[PDB]
Amino acid sequence: LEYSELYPIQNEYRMMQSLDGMWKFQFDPEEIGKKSGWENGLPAPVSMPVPSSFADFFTDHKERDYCGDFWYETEFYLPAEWRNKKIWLRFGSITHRGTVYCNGMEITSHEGGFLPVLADISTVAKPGQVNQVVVKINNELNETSLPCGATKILNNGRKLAKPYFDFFNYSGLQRSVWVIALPEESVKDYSVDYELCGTDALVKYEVVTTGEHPVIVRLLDAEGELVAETEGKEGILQVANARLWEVRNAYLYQIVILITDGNGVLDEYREKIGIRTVRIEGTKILLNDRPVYLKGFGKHEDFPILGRGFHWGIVKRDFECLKWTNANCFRTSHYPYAEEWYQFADEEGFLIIDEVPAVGMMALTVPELLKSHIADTEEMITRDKNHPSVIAWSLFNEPETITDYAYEYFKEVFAAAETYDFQSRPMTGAFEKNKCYPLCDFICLNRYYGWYISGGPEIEEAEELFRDEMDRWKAKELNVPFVFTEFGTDTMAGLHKLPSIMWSEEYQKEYLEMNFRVFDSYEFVQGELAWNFADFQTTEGIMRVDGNHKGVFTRDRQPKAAAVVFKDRWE
Amino acid sequence: LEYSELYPIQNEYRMMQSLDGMWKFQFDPEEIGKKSGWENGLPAPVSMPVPSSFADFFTDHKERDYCGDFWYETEFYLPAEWRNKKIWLRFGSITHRGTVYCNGMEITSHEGGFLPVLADISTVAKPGQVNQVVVKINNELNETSLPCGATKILNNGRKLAKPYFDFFNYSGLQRSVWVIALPEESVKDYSVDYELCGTDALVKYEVVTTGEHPVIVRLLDAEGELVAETEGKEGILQVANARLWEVRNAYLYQIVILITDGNGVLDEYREKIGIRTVRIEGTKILLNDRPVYLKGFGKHEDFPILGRGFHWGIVKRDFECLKWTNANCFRTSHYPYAEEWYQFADEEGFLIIDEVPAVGMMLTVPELLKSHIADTEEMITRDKNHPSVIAWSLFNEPETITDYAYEYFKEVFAAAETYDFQSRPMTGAFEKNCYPLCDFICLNRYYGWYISGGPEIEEAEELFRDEMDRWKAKELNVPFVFTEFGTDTMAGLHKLPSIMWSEEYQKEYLEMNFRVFDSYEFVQGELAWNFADFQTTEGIMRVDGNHKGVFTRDRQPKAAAVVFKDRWE
Ligand SMILES: CCCN1C[C@@H](O)[C@H](O)[C@@H](C(=O)O)C1
Ligand SMILES: CCCN1C[C@@H](O)[C@H](O)[C@@H](C(=O)O)C1
Repeated sequence: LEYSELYPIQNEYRMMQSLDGMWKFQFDPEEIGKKSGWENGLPAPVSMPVPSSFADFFTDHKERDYCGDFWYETEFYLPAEWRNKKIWLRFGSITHRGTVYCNGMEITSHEGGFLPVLADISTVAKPGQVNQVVVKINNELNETSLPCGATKILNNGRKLAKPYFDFFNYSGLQRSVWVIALPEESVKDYSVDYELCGTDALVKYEVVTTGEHPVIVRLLDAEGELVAETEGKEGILQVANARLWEVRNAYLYQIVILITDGNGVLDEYREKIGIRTVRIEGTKILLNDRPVYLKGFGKHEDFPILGRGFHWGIVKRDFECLKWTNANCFRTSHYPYAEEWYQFADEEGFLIIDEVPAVGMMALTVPELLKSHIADTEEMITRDKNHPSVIAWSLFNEPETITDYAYEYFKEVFAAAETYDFQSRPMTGAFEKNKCYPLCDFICLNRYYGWYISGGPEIEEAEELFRDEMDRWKAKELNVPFVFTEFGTDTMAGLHKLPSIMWSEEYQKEYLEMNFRVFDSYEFVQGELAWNFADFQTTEGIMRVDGNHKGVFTRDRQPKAAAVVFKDRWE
Repeated sequence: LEYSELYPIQNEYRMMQSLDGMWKFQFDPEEIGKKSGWENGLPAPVSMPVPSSFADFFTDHKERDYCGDFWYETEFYLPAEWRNKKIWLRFGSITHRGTVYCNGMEITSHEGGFLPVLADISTVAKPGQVNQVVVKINNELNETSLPCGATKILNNGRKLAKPYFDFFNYSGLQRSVWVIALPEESVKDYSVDYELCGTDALVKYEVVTTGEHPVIVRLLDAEGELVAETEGKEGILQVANARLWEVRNAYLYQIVILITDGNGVLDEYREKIGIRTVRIEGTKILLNDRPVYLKGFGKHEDFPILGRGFHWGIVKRDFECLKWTNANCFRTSHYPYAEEWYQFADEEGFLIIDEVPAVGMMLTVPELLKSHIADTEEMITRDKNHPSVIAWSLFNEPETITDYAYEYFKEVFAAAETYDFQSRPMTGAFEKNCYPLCDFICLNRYYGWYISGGPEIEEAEELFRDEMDRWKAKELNVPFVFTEFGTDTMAGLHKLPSIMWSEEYQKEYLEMNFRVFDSYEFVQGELAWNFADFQTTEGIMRVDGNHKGVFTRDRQPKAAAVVFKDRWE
């Protein structure tokens, strides 16, 4: 990467200033912004909160459903003391694609709406003055970037997003934005990998910097005491009596990476990490050499009004709910989340399956798609690899028919993931009903026996069909763990029926009980992540009653009857 | 005030750094934090978002309902270049009361949970180093601070808040927190007042600084062009062909206040202001010399999960909803809101009735008065320069009214008059039975809900007309604004014929109220209760809070929202 994915910090060497707040915003349905000089300032903006998705603020359909180009602008004063630093705009994300301008100058563009965008404004920044950032953003969907979809043009020219995925096409500046200053020679990347040695541990590392000066790496315990120190851009930290990061029982060391010259420190990067190993051994997922059974949910970045807008309050409520259910794991369905989610998982001892935005999807275009898929994979892994919480990468969704073309496609994605993950941790994706599972270290299944297949009065048949499929998997004797990454029923809070019906709270309970009976019948099942943690927004349609109601919690984070079912089982 | 209420800005002279994010947090049920060195760091904290109310994150009743002492902590790196400046921690609020520590040192304390707290850390700040802030907060309710209530002790020793008000006792660090650096001589306060002169306008101003150096004041238009400039801490800016700030049609100038030192600048403060006058003339409210009829709502700072936690997204959605209803006004029931609400009202041309936390209640009194006056002074000093703020809501008329009560309110109004450079309208909630104190009268009435609801609604209407006929016969020659009227309404509860709690009844109730309002010339505004369903204390009369919202808590319209939209268009 031509930039650093490292989360921004503030210290003697690195500075940061939040750009979150009310930005100026203007829709650009006629695509006239650039030819009208909007990069120098929007002519008739309204205010738009950042971070937030723009859609749900408005009261008119055409604003909510806006698809096309739209622009953000803000101004910020840069401290004079930032002069002679490398100064960057850092967007948690720009959804889905955009071009960043600063002081009227084009800086960089990015496609991929769920990972950081870094724009080097060193050459155009004006320290000691008000500076301007303008971003042209586009939220259309296509088949060459993730997540895929189409863009319908209504007869009047108005665009409408047509997702190939079951979540609303929220977009905008959905994550925090910073302007930051780094030293001219800085830590750009690092990777850690762990080995357990009796009561001790080794932290193997590599550091990439933007210069050639010596690097010193220190490890501090949770109290800030030095436990290990070594020199070099590659090395091993030896940790005596290591306190391992454990499931739902986190312990976090702090890695401190210093660049030094003859006269002292040039840069210092500091991040909390957790010493833990994850391995697949036969049908077991091993965390620190012990089997762990995954319990939890697929989530979304989704909340009333804010859309996918990041807020620590959503993190806090969601984790309290997760802990209350006795969960230990979530999947970042269906895109990498804001970094803060992983930071918090690290503190709470949650396990994360980190997912690139290619999983949740349902002539020439494929090579470009592969490039985008690989780029998202590289960015996700580079960003997230050092979180102890991240124990697996979810990389793909198996096509109903597997051409040699398709297998070659996925092989490239997995090869790229392997290259970028210093830890070579487990890799997975979503599998069809029964030549790609060789790519995976464990298999994820999304199944809806009792919902989309033989729901309701046919639930007994659904169970039989489910067992038939699982018996086929059993007979395949793949000797890998299977994790259910989706199973659920749309459930309207307050809809009660005796006997139960599809959509009722009681049916959700009964469906889950049936699924559990099946899961528990097969030794190789090693995890269950229900779909979904919470009701979430989708495109409108005859099959979506104000979004997707397969949440175990409501969108405002309150438990339906079935939430207690998980709580009891997972305790 | 021993500190500035001015909203923080960043420029060559003033620096700011946000402390928003995840703080450390710990409950202190045994009240042992200050006895146990917690001002130097919390011993077993959890993470707590700031800004937010803490209550609704948790999954256990005792955490949600926690009442007593609880603590926040964070660390922040202070740039070395802030050295020897006046360095302050600025909290949007600390609810309800608290003591701020920095680097282990007690800095300041504040009582009143809805206005900024400024803590001067100049002498304890560590530039070029990591610094620590710890806040001991308490959310108990009593009768000597606002809003009032009691604190019940369960046999357990566990405290429970018992409000004398109909909103949940949300608390914590509910607004943004900054650390800022100011020049040693700085602009501490300023005030503007307006006069219209044909096509021109006068901006009368006063500036308070912390020194004796000369002051220059400039006014820029919406494009940053200079339209006026004067010298002195007190002066008049003459604005040719002034573009007035108009209802639902804002225009904002920028005032620029410089402290100079020979040929150089010591400080610069800038803020957007709007040139507008508000005056009461007989029973009319005049905005820029034209009658305006207030249309809108009482609101709350209230949203799912966040509680009263500030977020611009809530502001944006709420204003879009307000505009969709064709509203022009809201009241900050029942406490001053985050400053950002007023900034946005200024941009959107909304009129605000700014309310101190005394209005919403349903030996100690001298202490209560001190608190009431302090909140009044802080609110007015903070909010006076917003063009949106057109009135202060200061009191709730007591049932009985004694000579002491009159003296009490006289002191409150006197303080308000002293602090409001514009002397804009002051009001409060009047009973059915202190008129000279007020510029106009607010009525909160529930004829058709609490009185003669449902099958008795026709009796309710007669009772309402009887009261209004009594007000009419008094010929007070002041405007009357209804600041509350509404019915609890469960979204999705439909009934034909309507019943209390149904969406249809909310419509019919509103229609009856409008018929009454429209029968009296002196009625000059209607602010419905409430904009949105909001959280209250649990009880047999509150079905997950208060459902008198025209919108649901998640900001979607009930049937009655359209009634307002059509009427106000
Ligand atoms: C094979 C199932 C795919 N799954 C994707 C997920 O994003 C959807 O929300 C979910 C559903 O609820 O239908 C189906
Ligand atoms: C005189 C004010 C009474 N009013 C106060 C308000 O806070 C309450 O929510 C409301 C109500 O709905 O009962 C009554």
